[PDB]
Amino acid sequence: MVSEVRKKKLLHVFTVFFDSDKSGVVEKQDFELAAQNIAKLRGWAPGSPAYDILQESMIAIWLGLQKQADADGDGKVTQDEWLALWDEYAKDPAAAKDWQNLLCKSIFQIQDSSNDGSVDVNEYVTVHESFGLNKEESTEAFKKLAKGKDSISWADFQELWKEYFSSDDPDVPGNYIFGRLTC
Ligand SMILES: [Ca+2]
Ligand SMILES: [Ca+2]
Ligand SMILES: [Ca+2]
Repeated sequence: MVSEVRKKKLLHVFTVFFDSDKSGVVEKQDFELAAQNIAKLRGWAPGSPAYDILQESMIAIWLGLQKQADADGDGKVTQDEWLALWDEYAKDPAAAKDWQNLLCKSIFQIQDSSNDGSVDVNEYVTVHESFGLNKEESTEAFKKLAKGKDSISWADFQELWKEYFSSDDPDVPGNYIFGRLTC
């Protein structure tokens, strides 16, 4: 129902971008930590105005994730619960659209700290470094996304997002939106 190419991409997002604390299970505290880690690299003090926008944005991703995938209502999203959602969307892709669109927008919002509506290499790399990825490797992943440009527009980002979550092609540029892939 889900190709190994897409499984690899789904579990990379789960293990790197959702499970910040590496417990193996996704919980609200992972997204509080994610906001803390990004704010620390940006030099945004906790309780600062900029910090609370970032934390709110991160809590909004968590609640959308919890509503979609926490099937047993324990307040946690297992790796099996994440893959189980995507088996559901494989039968009814049309139902994925509202949530995917909100998640796409949230992820772009967290990266675009200048609010100019494009993601530059320092915006992209800084967020990747906060999630524990290699700087040089994220710099290379950015170069594969930006097609020669200094910035990724919102419009380019929505296309790259669709490829990352939908394409069974192991080598489309959208496969780089969450940096160099983990196996
Ligand atoms: Ca966790
Ligand atoms: Ca659960
Ligand atoms: Ca920007």
